[PDB]
Amino acid sequence: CAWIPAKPLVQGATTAQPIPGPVPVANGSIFQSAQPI
Amino acid sequence: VMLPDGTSAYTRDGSFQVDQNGQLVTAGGFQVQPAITIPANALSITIGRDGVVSVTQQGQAAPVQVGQLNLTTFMNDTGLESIGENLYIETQSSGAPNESTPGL
Amino acid sequence: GAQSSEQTTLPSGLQIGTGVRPVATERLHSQGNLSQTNNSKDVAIKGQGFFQVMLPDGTSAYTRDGSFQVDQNGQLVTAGGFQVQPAITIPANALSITIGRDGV
Amino acid sequence: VSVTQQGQAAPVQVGQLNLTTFMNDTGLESIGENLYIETQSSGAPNESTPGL
Amino acid sequence: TEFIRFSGVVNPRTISGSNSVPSTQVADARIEYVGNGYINEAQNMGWLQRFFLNLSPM
Amino acid sequence: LNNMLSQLGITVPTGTNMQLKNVAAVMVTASYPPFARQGQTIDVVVSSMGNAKSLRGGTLLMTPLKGVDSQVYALAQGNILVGGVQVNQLNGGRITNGAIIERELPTQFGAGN
Amino acid sequence: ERIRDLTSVQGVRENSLIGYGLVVGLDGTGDQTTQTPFTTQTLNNMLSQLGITVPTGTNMQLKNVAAVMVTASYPPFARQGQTIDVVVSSMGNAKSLRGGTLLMTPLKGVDSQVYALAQGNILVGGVQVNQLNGGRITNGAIIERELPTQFGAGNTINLQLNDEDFTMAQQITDAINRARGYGSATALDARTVQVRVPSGNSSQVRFLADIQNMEVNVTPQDAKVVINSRTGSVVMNREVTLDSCAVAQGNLSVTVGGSLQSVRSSANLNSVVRALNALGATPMDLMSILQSMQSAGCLRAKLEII
Amino acid sequence: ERIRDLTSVQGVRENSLIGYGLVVGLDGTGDQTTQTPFTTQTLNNMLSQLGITVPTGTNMQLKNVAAVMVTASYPPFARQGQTIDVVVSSMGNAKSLRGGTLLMTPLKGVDSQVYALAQGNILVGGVQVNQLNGGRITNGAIIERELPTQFGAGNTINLQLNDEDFTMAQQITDAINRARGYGSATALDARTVQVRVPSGNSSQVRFLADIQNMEVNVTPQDAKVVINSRTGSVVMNREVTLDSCAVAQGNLSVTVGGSLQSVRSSANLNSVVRALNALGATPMDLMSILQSMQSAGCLRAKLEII
Amino acid sequence: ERIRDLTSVQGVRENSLIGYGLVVGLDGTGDQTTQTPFTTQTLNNMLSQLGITVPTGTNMQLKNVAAVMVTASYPPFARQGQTIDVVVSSMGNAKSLRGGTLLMTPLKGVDSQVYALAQGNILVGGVQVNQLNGGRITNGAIIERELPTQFGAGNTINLQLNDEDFTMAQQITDAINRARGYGSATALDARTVQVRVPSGNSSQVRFLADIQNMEVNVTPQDAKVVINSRTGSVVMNREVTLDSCAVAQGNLSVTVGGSLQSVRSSANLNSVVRALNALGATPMDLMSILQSMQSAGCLRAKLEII
Repeated sequence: CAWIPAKPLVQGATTAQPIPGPVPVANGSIFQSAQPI
Repeated sequence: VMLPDGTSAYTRDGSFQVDQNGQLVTAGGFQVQPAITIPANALSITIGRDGVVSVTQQGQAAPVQVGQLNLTTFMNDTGLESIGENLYIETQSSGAPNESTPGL
Repeated sequence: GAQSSEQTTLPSGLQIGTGVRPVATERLHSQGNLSQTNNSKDVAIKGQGFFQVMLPDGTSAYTRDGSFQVDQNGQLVTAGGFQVQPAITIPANALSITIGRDGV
Repeated sequence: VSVTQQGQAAPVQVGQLNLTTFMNDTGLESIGENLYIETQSSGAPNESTPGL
Repeated sequence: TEFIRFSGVVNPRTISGSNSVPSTQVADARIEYVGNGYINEAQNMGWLQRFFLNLSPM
Repeated sequence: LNNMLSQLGITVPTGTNMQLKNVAAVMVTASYPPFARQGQTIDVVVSSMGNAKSLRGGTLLMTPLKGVDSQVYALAQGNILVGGVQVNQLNGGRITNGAIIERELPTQFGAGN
Repeated sequence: ERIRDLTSVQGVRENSLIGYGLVVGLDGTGDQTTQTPFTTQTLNNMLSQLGITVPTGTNMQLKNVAAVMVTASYPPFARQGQTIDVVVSSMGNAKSLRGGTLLMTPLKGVDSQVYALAQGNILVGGVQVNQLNGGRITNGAIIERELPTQFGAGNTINLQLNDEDFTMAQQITDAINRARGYGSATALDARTVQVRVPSGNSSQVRFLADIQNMEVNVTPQDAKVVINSRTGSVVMNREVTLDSCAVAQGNLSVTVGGSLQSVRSSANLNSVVRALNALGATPMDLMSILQSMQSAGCLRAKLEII
Repeated sequence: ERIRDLTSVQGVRENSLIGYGLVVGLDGTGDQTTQTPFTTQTLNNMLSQLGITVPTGTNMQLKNVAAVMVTASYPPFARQGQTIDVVVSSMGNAKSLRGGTLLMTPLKGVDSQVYALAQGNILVGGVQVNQLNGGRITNGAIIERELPTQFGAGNTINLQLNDEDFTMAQQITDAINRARGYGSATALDARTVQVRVPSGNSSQVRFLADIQNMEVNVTPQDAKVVINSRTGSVVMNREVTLDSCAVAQGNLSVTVGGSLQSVRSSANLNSVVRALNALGATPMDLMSILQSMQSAGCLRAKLEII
Repeated sequence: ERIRDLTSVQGVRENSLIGYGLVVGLDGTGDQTTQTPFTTQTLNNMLSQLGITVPTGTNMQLKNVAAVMVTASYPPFARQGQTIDVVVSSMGNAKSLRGGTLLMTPLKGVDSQVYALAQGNILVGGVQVNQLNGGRITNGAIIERELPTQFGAGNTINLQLNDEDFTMAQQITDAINRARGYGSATALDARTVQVRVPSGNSSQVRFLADIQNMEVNVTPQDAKVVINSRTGSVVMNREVTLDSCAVAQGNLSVTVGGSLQSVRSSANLNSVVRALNALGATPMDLMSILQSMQSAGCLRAKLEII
């Protein structure tokens, strides 16, 4: 039957909430790093 | 005809065309006056002998009146100054243009 | 124009002119008259429309000549390896190919 | 003046070829090479687009 | 009546010119085009036919 | 140029002429000095990349200078200075104090004996 | 040498602002809108914002405007009401920006935030022709945002030295300690000097004002030679010394008796210059001679190509 | 130096106003309406507002009008009835705006609010030809809106220094304290001086009037050199000093005996100028010489390209 | 300086009036009706109003009329029967308006209300040719509406200062207080002075008449330099001072010995002018020199591009 429970192959959330980022350091520079990986 | 300078020329030629925007231009991209715009869905065009131009839309069973193509008479055809391109322009020898629908 | 005296106007000034420049060579697109080849690998058109083709460089050209062929790889070509757009591949295992008036 | 590329179906405009008109055409002097140069009797060149 | 509803997330850099963005450029694209009235009712299977489709062998 | 315009807030249609001659794509090279501080400035060298005829009075616009690790270590922006039969190089110029440092390299100086 | 002339404060720093704008007037010579689509689009956007909506399909072939990039230097401790100078550079194919006007362009930082607003009249120079596609506007930009700073907080301030040097840092620290109380300054590296200052913005400002104008002697930096190779320039430091050697270069020979001219050892810049001049050659030949000499030794300095 | 000449008040600030308008007359030389659709559309809008409705399909090929952008400087404490000067710049392809008239253009701020109304006659200059596509109208704009201000409220006023400097701030604070009572001023940073003033608009105005005309000495700012590279200009501060070095530049040689001219150490501007002149070269060569010299040291100043 | 010459009253204010009209006569040289449809339409409207109805389909190719815009300055306290001057500018493609006549054009304000009626004869100037597409009519407009005003009501009147200045406001307030009773005036900001006057139109008029002709000294305003860059004009205030510096500009050299001319410090305008003249250069070069000098300091004034 088509009503039997099934798990789609693309499991998990399909959305990602963007991270706000890091608060700037008041070092007098407009440029702010982003935690290089 | 309206020249790209905006000044008006006058041609006795009908080898007309439709450009990419659909206007009636005349063998060189000179727009006729008053502007006549062919709709993109038009399949056939006819110019009534009185000067009415009407196209055949797709689906619609009626050749809707899209424009009136009118002529211009000068008191003095001979005085026109020819500028080439099969065009003539007004000079005070010809007289002022008198624009009328064909026939009238 | 160019008034000679204060009261005369000198109609029809002297103009010599040159040249017969061919302004254009238009391509009158009328409906060609069909003929029966009794061959399946020729399809003709009635009315507006062109067959779109990816030229070897990727730029899409057009041809009103449905004298198609089938190449080694199953694709549809037009007299020189002109691959139709969008891609359609002909499998070898089919027997008869019919192209209905609705184009499918 | 515009040019057409291999495939691009819109003519990329490449430049404008302007004319220069003088108050006195005849005042110009020749230098050969089919070239005239501006002189005190010709007036300073007035640059213009053609047709205007 | 017909209801056309759209929902999604649009990056504010794919918007081109006259505040237009193709639906293919929108993430989380939820598109609904539903109808009401007897016109919409006529397109429903029917309880018995639906039951047979979901249960009847073959 | 289209990327910069889109970032600034202008989205040019993909299909367009865009035949400009007042700009030139360039590579900017800088020498990250030892013990570089965040607020300090360094000199940069700008070299034409494509077919630009000259960079006589050009302006370099906010180019990020990165190291071999792909990390942004400086930001370079300013006015190019180029020399005005031994003709000078008009496709390569120098900007004095044109780059401002952004990152500081950790060092072991002061540690050990 | 004054401390301000060779050192910079940690908290004091400049920033770069960039923006897009339009220049009107120009007596023609503007961008060719046919080849510069963004100019017409931006003009239409401005007109629509002002209240005029031009139809999408139109000619719009104008020549009195030019799309430009405006660059500004956000100064340290910038205040909201202050003004800064801006540089306007043509973006498309504009012929010139002689008497143009920059119209309300927002100057933003690397964070995409509007930090200034620039508007005014461009000034450009009126065979060495001036640059007519790049101009400067004095006080053309008014600041809008203020960058938070840590100045006045803490008890340590870092003086940063241009062209770092251990001797320079030691001299600066010694001068600061001698002028102020004992232990007032301490060198952290070849480029940083940490100075202890009392807490408080006013006290820190007074201490920095006292320190900046201090007189510190400049010790011998290094034997450095700079060769441009692009502007045909060669510069030698006062510390450059030349070792005895023989050099032979094309078309160069002893005045008198032939090639292979001798170069006497020179300890000072005057002797080095005299020996090199005696080894007569143009700057272009001198660059190659210096490169080969340094490769072979006989040149007690480091040469860099700029 | 007067405080007003090197400092600005926190509350006093200028704003930029922009607007669109039309210029009539011009004896021809106006915009080509065929290539400038917005001109005809705006003229039709004005005619319809006045009471004339031109049919949509018409030639409308006029040459006595030009679409222009009008820019104005909203002054601080602007009053409703006051007038300001405006700058009118051609927008389309107008040939000139010699004797044109600007007609009732609204000048708006960055918030899209009408802040002034501009109307009047354009004045333009009558081989260095003047700009005929840009003119100025004196008192051509009448203000309409007044910006609310905090002036007169609170007890602290911030004086902002152009070209911030710790020594300059300290000098300003010391002068203010000496002139007024003890603790009247305090430097907050290299660019801001907070001054305590009594509450009340009149009292604050009197205090500011007293402070502005004060005489404060200007201490040595910095050794700065400016190279235009676009107008062929080189400027050196009075504080610039030159270190001993040898410079070789193309086609430059000792007067007399060859290249590699010696540059003597110069402590003052006069000595620096004399040494550079002895090292004879045009300004274009001088720019490259200065760049290379600064790169190699021997130049106790910072050089900036403008 | 008189108070009237540097201050304006709050209630006294000018307004702008605009209108559309036609000019007849002109000995030809009128608008080309083929390219100016609105001219023929307006003429037909006028004829129909007068009692003549021209058929819609007609040639109507006239050349003795020109569509014009008429601008007027509604003066403060305008009376119904008074007359004002108007400016008539060609709208279409008219060649000239030499001896034309403006016919009964209504002049309206920004509220679309008819405030005047303009009719009369245009006067235009009869190689520097005069503007023949723009003329002036003296007393050509008669007012029709009167703007309500608050003058005579209340007890406070605001004097507004052109080119606001704290010192100027303080001087004006002090002069007013000295002339009148104690506390007669009080400065509210750098641009506004509130004066207490007795209730009543006559009393307020007498007080304003007394105040306007008062003599007030003008204190040093500011060190300001104005560069046109469009008319080739440079103007310097009497307060401008020059700091010692060296400037090198293209083709400029010491008279005598080369480039890099020295500029001596000048405290007064005479010294500044003499030093700049000694640094011989045309105004175009002087503009660039001043820009670079101000960028490098050495110029104790603010320079603005007009």
